[PDB]
Amino acid sequence: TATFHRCAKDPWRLPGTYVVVLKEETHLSQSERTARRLQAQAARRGYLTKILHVFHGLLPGFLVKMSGDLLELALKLPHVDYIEEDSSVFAQ
Amino acid sequence: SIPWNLERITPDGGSLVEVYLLDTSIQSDHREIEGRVMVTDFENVPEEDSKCDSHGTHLAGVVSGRDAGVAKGASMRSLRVLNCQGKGTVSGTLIGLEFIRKSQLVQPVGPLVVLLPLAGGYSRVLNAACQRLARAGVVLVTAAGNFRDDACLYSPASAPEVITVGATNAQDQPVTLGTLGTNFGRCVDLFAPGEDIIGASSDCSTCFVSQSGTSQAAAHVAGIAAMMLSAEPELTLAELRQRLIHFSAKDVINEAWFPEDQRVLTPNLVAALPP
Repeated sequence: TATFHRCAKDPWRLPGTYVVVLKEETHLSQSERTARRLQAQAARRGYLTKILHVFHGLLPGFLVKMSGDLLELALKLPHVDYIEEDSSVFAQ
Repeated sequence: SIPWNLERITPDGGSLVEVYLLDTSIQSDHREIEGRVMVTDFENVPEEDSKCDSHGTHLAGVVSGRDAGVAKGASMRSLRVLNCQGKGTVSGTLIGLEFIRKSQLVQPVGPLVVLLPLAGGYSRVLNAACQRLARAGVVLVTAAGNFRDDACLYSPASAPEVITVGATNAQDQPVTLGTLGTNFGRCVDLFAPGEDIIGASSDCSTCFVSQSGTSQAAAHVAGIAAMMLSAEPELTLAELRQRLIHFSAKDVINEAWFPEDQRVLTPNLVAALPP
């Protein structure tokens, strides 16, 4: 049931950075374990990753800099609701 | 003689409300906003591809500036989510929204209004974070977008829990901005003055410049919300929305400016302060 989303305005997409959004009521400790688990599984496949931030308070999840090749693996992590590729916002 | 937009919304308030601003850097010692805006340590901006603080300084002035502000008694807190070119990221904005909620839990104050004078494409995650912050009791006001398009295709404009503000000019008509202009459609809650808005210019400590955009229009609604919540602090988000519609000028926009299918969907409302 975990889905992937990316900006429909192709020039505004920022590939290589993803927001992994976990299910409502996933705890900070569970989000940190999920982030460590992605880093371990990606490293076994020869991929370098970086956890940029761990979210809690509004949405549980984390911000990760990694190759999009890892998205099928990341969607199978526990607690995942969806993953969204980062994108630009602009002053109006 | 007063700036047209300040006369348009009038048929030092807002002192009980804190307005958070997620924007570029701000020239906090400009005479128009000195002592009114507290710059947080928050910064989350992408690298670039007197001008760095132009956008945020003007908007801080629209909300609470000494001479040209809407809610002159409101206090503001600023977070830098837009770089020198006015560009940010959805993740940077998410981290900023989380920072506001963390700040509030650590040291609660009165009603909070969050001004988001920015837009990107439709974002499931930015809409969900806005929805969660609004459900947590915080009021969010955002620019409808300056793309002459349906606001439902942009975020945070498309989030239903956010007050989405389009821009009107001195003829009460939708603002044109170059070849584009204000967004419209069913995701817009109301319009507010957003053309030739006089406000603090970061070029010098006493300079003023006029700017146009849905960010200026959203800043007007953030100021009106601050005045409304200060007068009636117990208003829920649904009640605050009812008040904004109630005190708005009705049916003065010529709906022919919108595309044919958007005429029945776009609210014909121009924001104004209660009498």
